[PDB]
Amino acid sequence: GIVEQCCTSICSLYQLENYCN
Amino acid sequence: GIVEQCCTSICSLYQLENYCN
Amino acid sequence: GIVEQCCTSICSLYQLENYCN
Amino acid sequence: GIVEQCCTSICSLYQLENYCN
Amino acid sequence: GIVEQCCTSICSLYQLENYCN
Amino acid sequence: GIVEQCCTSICSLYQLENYCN
Amino acid sequence: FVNQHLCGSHLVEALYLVCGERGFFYTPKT
Amino acid sequence: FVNQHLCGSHLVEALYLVCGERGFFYTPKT
Amino acid sequence: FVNQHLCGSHLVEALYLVCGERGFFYTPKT
Amino acid sequence: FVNQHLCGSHLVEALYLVCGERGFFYTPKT
Amino acid sequence: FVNQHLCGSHLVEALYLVCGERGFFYTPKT
Amino acid sequence: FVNQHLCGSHLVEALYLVCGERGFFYTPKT
Ligand SMILES: [Cl-]
Ligand SMILES: [Cl-]
Ligand SMILES: [Zn+2]
Ligand SMILES: [Zn+2]
Repeated sequence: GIVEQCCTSICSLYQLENYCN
Repeated sequence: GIVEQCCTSICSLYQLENYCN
Repeated sequence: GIVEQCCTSICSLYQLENYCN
Repeated sequence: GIVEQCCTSICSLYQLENYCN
Repeated sequence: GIVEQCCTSICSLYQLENYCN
Repeated sequence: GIVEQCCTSICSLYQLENYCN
Repeated sequence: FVNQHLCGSHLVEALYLVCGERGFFYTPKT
Repeated sequence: FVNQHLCGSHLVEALYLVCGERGFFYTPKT
Repeated sequence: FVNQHLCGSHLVEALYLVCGERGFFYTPKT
Repeated sequence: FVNQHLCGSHLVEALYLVCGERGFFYTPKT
Repeated sequence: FVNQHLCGSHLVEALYLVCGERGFFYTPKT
Repeated sequence: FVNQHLCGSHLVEALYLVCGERGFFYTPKT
């Protein structure tokens, strides 16, 4: 998931935004 | 400057990009 | 909420665990 | 010691607590 | 202490070294 | 450059100081 | 352990610390 | 914005900056 | 995304976040 | 609480949160 | 270098920075 | 002062502490 993706590859702020409440 | 824009006042992530090279 | 409990007021690490999933 | 243990393996908050003054 | 020297007042990085072991 | 050097080897605060404005 | 003010990013860093793999929610509106 | 390589608490910082008052949920695997 | 106060080291951490490889300048005197 | 994997300054952050007003000592090898 | 306010976790992060392998004590009660 | 091993945002923190009011520029390769 996002936690792994950002750490083992890369992620965008836009992907991160999906996790805001 | 950035401190006035983002600290004293509030800024968006897009305004922060103003300070990218 | 957490901000009131832990920022405005003070909280313990055990109270922080209140916010774990 | 604790600095190495936390970084090369894992450590608990409880182990960390031992280093408070 | 350090909090008075560096937080309440201001300190240099050299004053911070005062607190190294 | 300094960003890579600090991360892939080591760097000193003195080297870092060169990047202040 | 201790009770302190934990605000902003420090609050969510503490949540990370405390919760870790459990994960957590940070919901300032409450 | 640029792509991010964020591990551990750095991801939680990033979530914090991205989400602001909305807050966020931090959900690792396992 | 959001607008918030970003001060001090948090400001430059946010710049890092936003700018990344582009790099950035932090020039408080302006 | 969950187990921690803390390197560099992250360990010092963790010590800071764990110890509060008591403070702490940070003693790496060598 | 500079003189600034260094408080809380930022203070102990700066100590980490300055001291590193020497290690340090953070003793707010003094 | 001791030598530093600083990656990612930790370098930006270090620059922040070293440069204070002067601020700094953060210029990665590529
Ligand atoms: Cl702060
Ligand atoms: Cl890291
Ligand atoms: Zn802070
Ligand atoms: Zn880190």
